Amino acid sequence: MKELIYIEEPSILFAHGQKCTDPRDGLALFGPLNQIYGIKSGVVGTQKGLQIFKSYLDKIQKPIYNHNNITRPMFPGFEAVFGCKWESQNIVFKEITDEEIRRYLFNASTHKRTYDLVTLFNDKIITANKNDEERVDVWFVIVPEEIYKYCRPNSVLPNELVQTKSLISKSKAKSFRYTPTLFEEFNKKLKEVEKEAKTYNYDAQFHDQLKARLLEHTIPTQILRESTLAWRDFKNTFGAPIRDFSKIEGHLAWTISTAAYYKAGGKPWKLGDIRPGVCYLGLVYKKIEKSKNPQNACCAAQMFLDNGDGTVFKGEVGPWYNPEKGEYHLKPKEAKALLTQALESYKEQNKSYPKEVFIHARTRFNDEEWNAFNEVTPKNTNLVGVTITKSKPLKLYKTEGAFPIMRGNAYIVDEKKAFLWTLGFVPKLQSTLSMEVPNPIFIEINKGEAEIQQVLKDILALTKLNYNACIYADGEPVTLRFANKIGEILTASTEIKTPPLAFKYYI
Amino acid sequence: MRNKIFISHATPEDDDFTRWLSLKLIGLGYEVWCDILFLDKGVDFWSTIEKEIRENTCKFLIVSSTAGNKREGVLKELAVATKVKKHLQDDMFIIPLAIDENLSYDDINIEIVRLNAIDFKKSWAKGLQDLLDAFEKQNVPKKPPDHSKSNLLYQQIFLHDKQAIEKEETYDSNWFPIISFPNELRFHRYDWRLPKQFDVRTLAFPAIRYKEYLCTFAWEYDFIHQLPKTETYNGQESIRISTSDILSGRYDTDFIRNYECQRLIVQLINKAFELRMKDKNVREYQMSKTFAYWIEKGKLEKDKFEKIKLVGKQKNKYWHFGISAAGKLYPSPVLMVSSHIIFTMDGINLIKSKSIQHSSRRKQGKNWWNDKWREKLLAFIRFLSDDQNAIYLNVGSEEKILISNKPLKFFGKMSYVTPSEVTLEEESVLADINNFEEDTEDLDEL
Ligand SMILES: [Mg+2]
Repeated sequence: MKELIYIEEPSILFAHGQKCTDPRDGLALFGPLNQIYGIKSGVVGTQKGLQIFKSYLDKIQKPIYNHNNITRPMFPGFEAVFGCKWESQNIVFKEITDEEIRRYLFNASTHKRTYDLVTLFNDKIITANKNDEERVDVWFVIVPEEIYKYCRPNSVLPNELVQTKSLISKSKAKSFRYTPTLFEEFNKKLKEVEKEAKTYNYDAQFHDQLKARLLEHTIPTQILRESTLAWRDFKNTFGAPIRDFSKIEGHLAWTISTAAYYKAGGKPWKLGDIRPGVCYLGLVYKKIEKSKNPQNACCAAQMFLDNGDGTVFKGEVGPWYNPEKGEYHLKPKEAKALLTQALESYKEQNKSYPKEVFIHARTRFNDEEWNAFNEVTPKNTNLVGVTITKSKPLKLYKTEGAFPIMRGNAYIVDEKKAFLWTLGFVPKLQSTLSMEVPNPIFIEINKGEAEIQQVLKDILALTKLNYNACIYADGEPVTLRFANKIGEILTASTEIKTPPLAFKYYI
Repeated sequence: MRNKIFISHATPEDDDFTRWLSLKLIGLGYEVWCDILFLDKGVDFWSTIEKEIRENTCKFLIVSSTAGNKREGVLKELAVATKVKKHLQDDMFIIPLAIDENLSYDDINIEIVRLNAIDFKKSWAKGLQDLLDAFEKQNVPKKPPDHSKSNLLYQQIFLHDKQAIEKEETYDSNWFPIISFPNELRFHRYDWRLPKQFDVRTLAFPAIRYKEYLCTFAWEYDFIHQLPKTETYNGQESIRISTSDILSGRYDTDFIRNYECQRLIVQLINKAFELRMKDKNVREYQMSKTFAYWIEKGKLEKDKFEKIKLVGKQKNKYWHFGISAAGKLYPSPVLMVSSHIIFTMDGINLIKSKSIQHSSRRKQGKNWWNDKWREKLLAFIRFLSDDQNAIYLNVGSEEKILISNKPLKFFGKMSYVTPSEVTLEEESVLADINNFEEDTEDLDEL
C-alpha cells in the first residue's frame, strides 16, 4: 500500500521580515513587503458611478467584518492595513455622460456595441494621462451594469431598443476590403461600412478588449462593476439584491484594496524562502478560431521569479495547434525566440542568467520543440519541463465525518510523477477550499531531470503568490492560473507588437 | 519596575479589534499585558490579574462597547485601576478606547464618561496614531520596535489552538484494485480473416486492432457470429503473452514494449466496462469524452440502496448519482471511478440542454459533503457487485477480469481535528457564489 507525505505549508514574506502563511493576516500584522506613499486614484465612469466609488472608498477606511471572521480574516481598513491612505477626495475624474453611453450602446451587434464603448473609455484615459501634468497611479473603470450586460459575447440587445442599424452581417465582416470607388459619395457610405466591419476583429468582452487596447500605453487600471461596488442597490423584482456580499463583505474589501495596492506599484508580499536564480516560465496558448488556417493559435509566456509580480511575453501567432491530438506545441524557430526574449529579460533583470529554469504547461511537451530550448539554454543552466494537470481521475475520501483531507498531503507516484493536494481542508482556516471533495493535481517532469519532491514544494509555493486575489492560496500555481485570461487579452487586439510588460497590466 | 500595559477585553464580542491592537504595540517594543494573550488553567483569575496591574503596568486601557459596559468582568477590572488610580495619583495612566457608534454615552459608565478617550470609529490607524504620541507624551518605558516578537505570539497564541496535528489516518479512495486478470493476453494474425475497414470497437468482446494482429483477452474462437471466415484460423498462429509479465514490466519485444502493452490493456478495460454495463440495467449518459452510467427512478426501494439514497428530489427535477471509469496499470492495476450527478425531468429522461445539466449539478453539489460522496460512490459499487467482493467484467466467453468493491486505502502521516457544521453556512454561501462568477468583473472567489 503506497502512502502519503505531507508538504509543509509555504511561507510568504511581509514587511518587517515577519513570515506568515496567510497573506491576509500577514498584511494586517506587519503590512506590505514594500511600501508606497499614496494612491492618487483616476476615475472614469458616469456621475452616479463616481459617487459609488467614493461611497465605497470611504467605507473601507473603517474596519469591515465578514460573517465568519475565523474562516475569513476581518478587514482592519485601508489605512490600518497598508499605512498608505487611499483618499476618496484625492481623485481625478474624467466624466462619461449618460448621453454618450446612450449613443454608442444601442447598436445591433455586440461587436459594434462593445468596441464603440471601449473606445470611449480609453480615449479619456489616454487623453487624460498623456495630457495632464499630474500623475495618477491607477485608473478606476466604473462599469455601469447595462454596459456589462450587453457588452459581453452572446449578449443579445432587444430589437426594440436598437437605435442605430448595423450595416453588415457578422459572417461577412472579417472578409472586407474597403477599397475606393472612383466616386467619392459612394465612398462615404463605404468608409462607414469599413469602420463597422473592423469592430468584428476585436473581441467582444468589454473587460478584455479594454485591457488589451491599453497595453500600448502601459497604463494600469482596475475594472469594477457598479454592481460590485454597491451591491446592495442592484436588486431583482422581488427586491432582493442580485448579488449578496453581506456575509463576505470584508473579504471583498480585502480583495479590492490588495489588487488596488499592487497595481499602485508596490508588491504586497514575496515568498519567504527560495533557492536563488530559479526562473519559472508559464506557457499559454489560445487557439485563434478566426483564421481559415485551423491550426492558428497565439503564443504566450508568463515568467515568474520569487515575487509573483510576474512578467508577460508576447509570442508569435502561428500553427501551434494540432486538432487531432488536441494539444498545442511549438515549431522550433519560435521556441528559440521566446526563451531568448525570456532569458534576456532575466539577464537584464539580474545581470546573470538564472541557474535554474522550470517550464510549466498542461500538455506533455513534444520532443522537437523541447530541444529548440536547449539551443538557447546556456550550458550552465538546468532546464526542466513540468506537466501539471488537474486530473479528475483520482480522489481521496475520509473514512469518517464530513471534512476532506487537509491540503498539503501528497502522493508521489514515482520520482518523476506525483500528486499534490493544493485543494482541501486547512486547519489554520478551520474550513475547506471547495464545496465538492477536493481534486488533487498531477505533477510530472516531462522533459529534463530534476528532483520530484523539491518541485512539489516549488509549486505549492507558487499557489501563495496571487496578488490579484487576496486569499490563503490558489489551487493552481500562479504561472497558469491566469493562462486563459492572458490568452484572451492577446487575441483581443489587432496587433501584438507589444514589448514584454509587467503582469499588473493584464488584470 | 513597572513598564507593563494592561487592556480590558470584553469577550468574546470585541476580541477582533482587541486582538489586533496588542500585537502592533508589541512588535515596536512596548511590553503589554492582556488576558487574550494567555489561555488559563490557573484556578485563580482575579488574583493573578488585579495583582498584575498594580505591580508593573505603565498604563491602563478599556474598551467602550455595548458589551464593554454591560460585561461585569471588566468593571471589576477598571475599578482596581480607578482605585488603582489614586495611589499613582495620575489620570494619564488610564485611557479609554471607543469603537462603537452604537454604544451610547448613557450606556458608558460614569467612571468612563469623565475620562478622555481615543476615537477609533473613524479609523483604527488614526486612533492608534493618536495613542503612541500620548505614549510619547508620557515617555512610557518602551524598547525599540521588535515585531519578530509579535508573530511568535501569533503562531503560538492562535495558530496553536487550530493547527495541523501529528496524528496519522487512512483515506478511502476512488481507486479499486483489479482482483484478477485472464492469465494470457492474446494477439491474432487474423489477417485476411479481418477486413481492413472493419471496426474492432464493434466487436462485442473487447478487442483492439493492432498493426498486424488483433488483440484481446478473448480466445480466437470467440469472434464468429459477427466475423465469419475466422474458423479458418489455426490457433497456433496466435502470439500469446503472460498477463503478469506485462504488469511486471519484465516483458518487452523487438516488435513491442511493455509500456505499449500496458497502454493496450487499458483501452480494453474501458471497452470491457461499457460492455458489462448494458447487462447491469442502469441507464447511460454520454460525456463528450466518454460514457457515464446511472440508475433510473423507482428501480430501488424508496430510491435508496443499502439505506443510501441515489435518486432524490431537486426543485422540479429528479437527480441521479452516476459514474465514469477507466483503468490504469502504472503503478498498480486499478479501476478509477469518477463520480457524476445526472438529472431527469421525468426522472426517467435526460435533459437536452448541456448548460441545464451542468448548472444543475453544481447547485446540487454544494449541498453534498465528503462523507456523503464517499457513502454514495461506495454504495454504487456494492450494487454492480455480482458478488460483494467484486464485479465480473467479461472479456472472453470464459475469460474474465475481476475488480473489488473495497477500494484501496491510503496511509496518512499528518491530520487535523474536526470542526462541525460550519460548511453549511459556507455551503449556502456557495449558492450566493452563482453571482461574482464574472469574467468582466476582475475578481476570483474562493
Ligand atoms: Mg454581433
